[PDB]
Amino acid sequence: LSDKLKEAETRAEFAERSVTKLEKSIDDLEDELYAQKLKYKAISEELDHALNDMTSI
Amino acid sequence: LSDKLKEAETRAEFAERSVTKLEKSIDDLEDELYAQKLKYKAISEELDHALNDMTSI
Amino acid sequence: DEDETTALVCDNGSGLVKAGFAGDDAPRAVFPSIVGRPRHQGVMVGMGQKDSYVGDEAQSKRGILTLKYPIEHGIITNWDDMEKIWHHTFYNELRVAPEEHPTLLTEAPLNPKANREKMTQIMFETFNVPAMYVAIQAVLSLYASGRTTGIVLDSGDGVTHNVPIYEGYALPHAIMRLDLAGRDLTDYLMKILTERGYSFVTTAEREIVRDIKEKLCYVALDFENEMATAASSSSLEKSYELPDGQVITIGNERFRCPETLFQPSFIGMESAGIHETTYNSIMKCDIDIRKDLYANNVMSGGTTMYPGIADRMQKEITALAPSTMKIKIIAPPERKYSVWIGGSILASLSTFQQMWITKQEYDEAGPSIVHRKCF
Amino acid sequence: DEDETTALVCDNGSGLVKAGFAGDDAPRAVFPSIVGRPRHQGVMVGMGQKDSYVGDEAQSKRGILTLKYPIEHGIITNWDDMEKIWHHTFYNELRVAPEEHPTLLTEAPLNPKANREKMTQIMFETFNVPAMYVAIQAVLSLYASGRTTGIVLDSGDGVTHNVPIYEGYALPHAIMRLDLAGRDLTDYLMKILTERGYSFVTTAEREIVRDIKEKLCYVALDFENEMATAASSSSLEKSYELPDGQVITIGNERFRCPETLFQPSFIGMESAGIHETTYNSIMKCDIDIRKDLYANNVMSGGTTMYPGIADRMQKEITALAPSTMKIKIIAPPERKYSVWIGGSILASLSTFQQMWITKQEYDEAGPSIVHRKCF
Amino acid sequence: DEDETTALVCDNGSGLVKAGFAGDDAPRAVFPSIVGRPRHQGVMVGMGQKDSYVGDEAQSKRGILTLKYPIEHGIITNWDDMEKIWHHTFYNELRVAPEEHPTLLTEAPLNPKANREKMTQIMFETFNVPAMYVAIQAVLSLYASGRTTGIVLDSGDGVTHNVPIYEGYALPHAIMRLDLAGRDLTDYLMKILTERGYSFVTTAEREIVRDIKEKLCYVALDFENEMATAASSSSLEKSYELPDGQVITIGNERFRCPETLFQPSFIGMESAGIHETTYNSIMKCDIDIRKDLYANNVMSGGTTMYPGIADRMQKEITALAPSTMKIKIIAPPERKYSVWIGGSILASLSTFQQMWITKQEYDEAGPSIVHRKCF
Repeated sequence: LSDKLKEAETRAEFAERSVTKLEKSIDDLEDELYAQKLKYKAISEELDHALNDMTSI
Repeated sequence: LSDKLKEAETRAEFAERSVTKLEKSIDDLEDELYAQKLKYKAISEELDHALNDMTSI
Repeated sequence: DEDETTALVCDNGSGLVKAGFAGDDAPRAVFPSIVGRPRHQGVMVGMGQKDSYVGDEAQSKRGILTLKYPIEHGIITNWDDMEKIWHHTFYNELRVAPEEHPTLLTEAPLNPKANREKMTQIMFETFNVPAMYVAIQAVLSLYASGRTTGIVLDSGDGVTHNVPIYEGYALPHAIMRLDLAGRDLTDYLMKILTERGYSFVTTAEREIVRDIKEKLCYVALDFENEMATAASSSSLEKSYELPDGQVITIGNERFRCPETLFQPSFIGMESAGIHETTYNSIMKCDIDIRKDLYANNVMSGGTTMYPGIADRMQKEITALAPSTMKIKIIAPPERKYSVWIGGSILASLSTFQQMWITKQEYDEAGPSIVHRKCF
Repeated sequence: DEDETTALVCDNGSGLVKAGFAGDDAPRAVFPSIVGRPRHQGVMVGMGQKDSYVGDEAQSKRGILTLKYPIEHGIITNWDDMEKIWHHTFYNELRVAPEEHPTLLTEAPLNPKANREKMTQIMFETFNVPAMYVAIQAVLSLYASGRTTGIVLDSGDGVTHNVPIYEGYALPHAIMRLDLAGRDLTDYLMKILTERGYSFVTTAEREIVRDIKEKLCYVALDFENEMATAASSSSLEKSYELPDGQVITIGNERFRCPETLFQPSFIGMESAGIHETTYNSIMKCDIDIRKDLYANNVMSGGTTMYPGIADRMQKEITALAPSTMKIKIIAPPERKYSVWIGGSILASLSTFQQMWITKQEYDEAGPSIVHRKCF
Repeated sequence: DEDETTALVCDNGSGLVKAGFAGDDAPRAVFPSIVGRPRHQGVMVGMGQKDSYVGDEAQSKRGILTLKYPIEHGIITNWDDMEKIWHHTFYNELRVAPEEHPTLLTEAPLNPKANREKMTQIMFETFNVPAMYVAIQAVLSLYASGRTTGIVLDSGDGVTHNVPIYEGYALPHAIMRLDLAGRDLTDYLMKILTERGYSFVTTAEREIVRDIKEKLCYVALDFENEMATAASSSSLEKSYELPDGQVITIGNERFRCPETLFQPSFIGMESAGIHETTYNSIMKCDIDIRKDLYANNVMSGGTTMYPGIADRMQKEITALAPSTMKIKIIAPPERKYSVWIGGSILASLSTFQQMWITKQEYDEAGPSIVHRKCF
């Protein structure tokens, strides 16, 4: 049990670290998805707004 | 140790669910990012394409 | 899956394979004329793995394949790989079987006769097609564009043909068949991208360059001016993203490649360019023909889709041509795929249903019959 | 226990030997690759006492034995000791006589040929196995991991080969063999523990350090940051209890041992590490292969147990790897046991039953036959 | 120490550098293109010890140095290291200051623009050369051989360029750049010597294998028959003495290595070999050119010294070539030193004095000038 605990603790710590890595990667995806949407629909949708004007004339 | 193990194992398995939840969310955010990237790409390219075709007139 | 015995129509070139059924206005599917083969020794067991891959399969698994094109600048030599391309085209895409449909294939007017004979032989002997008809690409190019009179400028992957047709008649003495094509542009671009520090020599690299060309290239109306600025500033550069994440930034190579069409000397070819061949094919025709051909220079095939190409050729032809007379290039959006459309038009004409080689006449005479029955 | 004449599967390294019956998901017996011998004069009589001890016997009575292993940096150097290990493993623990079962043995593709010949000869001549096959360790690692495509970084006890496979095919020109493995990591640790005041040079002592390494060490996601803290604070020391009741505490040495995987210069090797070879094997693969291998870099064998290694490796490869592309390392539970598991998967395939060298072909040709029959 | 202001000739490749004074018949300073650096921690003090070693210094003290090559596959990747090679070559061995000696450097025809301009820049800004020229190796090879026409196979350590010249004119459309060279043949040998039980990966080991290749390897005229006996008997084995007194005995690896020239798949290359590329360099030239290039197939640079290669190539091209036609290989004992000899011939030619870029034109235009002035 001491080893099972160290192992479970390694697993708990692993999961805390894995969660930490994923806390970081979820935030990176939360920020990257955010940034990509924020820049991508905001720019390309803006480019389609610009289409409204670009294709006028 | 049995109690500490139950907590380390419970915390590990739980945290492992946080690992799979963050991981899953990361994959879903990446599928969304991809879809966002794809739409961005498709729009910028559809416009750039159409614009190249329509640069003239 | 068709409810009528409509002719199948397919353009099996050195680049792409275009296919659909007669009566439509577009090929239903288009893919590369490729049969791929593993260039590596297998080590895992129970992996399936084909001896050869076709079309999109060949490109999808290309990481370990060498990719070959059975058609060489307009002629079929590797008929066995083409049998696989046709089988894939018909059964895995159109979901038709030639056995139940007459089939139309096409070639340039000065294409070696071996091409028409081999295409006829395979469709009758391995696919059991009830009938065959090898069409002229120039005929199909003008049908799709809407002309009985004009110059066919079919500048695609294989060969540029340059043929004048007047009132539906060939004027064959004025054909300027030229060994300058989209296929040479891919290899030339690999060499000038090597000059920039990005060497390309393998099949995967060639497919990457073909993609760079198709997405980044243009010719421009004024080459020297476009060259002077592209060679002097980043403002005319465009990046390309490679399959492995590498990024290549391309400057004047973006147009110097395509410019080979007007300056063939870039690839060591003894030629004055596509605008001069167009010009001379008209100048060799009678003066009561020339007035209609100069006003109807008609684009078909790839490379005709490059920005500045219709304006570039019209400018050069106009400069070489006499005044008063009008010079014009017809360059419809149905580009690169217009010969397929012409095939649909021919295949579906009522006046064309007597032009078919049937699978009776074929076996009595053999495949050489195409040389007498089609044109 | 087995109720069928299934193939036997046995992975043999410089560390441990894993064995069991094909069709399972685990070896049923695991023994150290060790044959022990007494180094003392006996005084009492009627004490039993063996001339040699094998596997668990070698470790259980090790207090007065010198312990040696038969495999060095991937090859068998002592066939007699391998015969003892297999005899014990098969007949005493698995309770199986290979005479009635085909046997599957393993090696990476660059392993010197003598190793494959010895594996084949021992099983055919001392065990009378009816059939043999030698499989690629990378092949088996990919089967265990659920892959046909990926790079197998077999960071075991002896040698690391880092072998890339695409669609089940070898890409042998890209195998970047590395002279760094778990046995060298143990030696590093023995020297650094000597600096701390604990000399470990004799067999019992060498076994202790190996055990310390396996239970106390981790890679460290950030070496320098982990060291800045570990070198400054005792709170990062882990206490290991030595067999005699004494203890040793290990601080930054806890990670400096596995750091050799990222710093081979620590043991005098002219290499940057396992992440450098991971990168070079993929770098030399075809440009249209790379994307699938980068998304599927595979850990296999031992040393992958480091709870620091999973993030350490993906960070190190991602840092060298191309943008746009998804970069990922697979670190499956089938670790430290992936070759055996893959062996079971291969050995039990119906598509593999035609891959066996029979004990007919073997005697007609001799053991060199494995060189023509396996891969 | 020279008595005339004669340009230096410096054939600086990915392997070795052959340097000397124009007007002579041989290089005077021959060094490997190596810059070496210590990879160990010093213990003694007052031992001298350089930060870096070059040329022969790099090899003489190599026991503890990691050795790097500043030039890879035909180009300079590390110009600072080339300045170190050049300073030593010029001032210590040739004992000349470039300030009064213009210096001719060499390149392949499709070599990236960046390399030709960087070489120009270093000689003008670091060495203050009064003038510069960068020559085509094919030009130099033809001068040395007494020809204005032929295919130059410059098959050295970096790239095989396969470049045709006719009547002194380049025929660039027919250059077949090939990613197979002497450096790959060395790597292949390291991998198959690993198969024999002698792994070679470190700097000392890499230098040994290159030396083994140069001394023991050959192609002969028939691979399969040579392999049938080499793989069956010790009668075709040759021993090589390793630096520490130990030896390695090599069998069919002796020919399997250079056979990669005829079988590039041995290193994972998508190529039919050097004879296919030689053939295409001839075949892709006009029909009235082909006859003169067939009769003037020119061996140049490294690997041309494998026994049986001049005749092996004549046989392999003859096998692809039309009958009746005479295929001839030019392969004088001045093989591989022919680029240096041509450099001497061209640099000192009165008809070529106006071809030197002076350090006037250089500063007005910058280093890109080499691209417009040399050819």
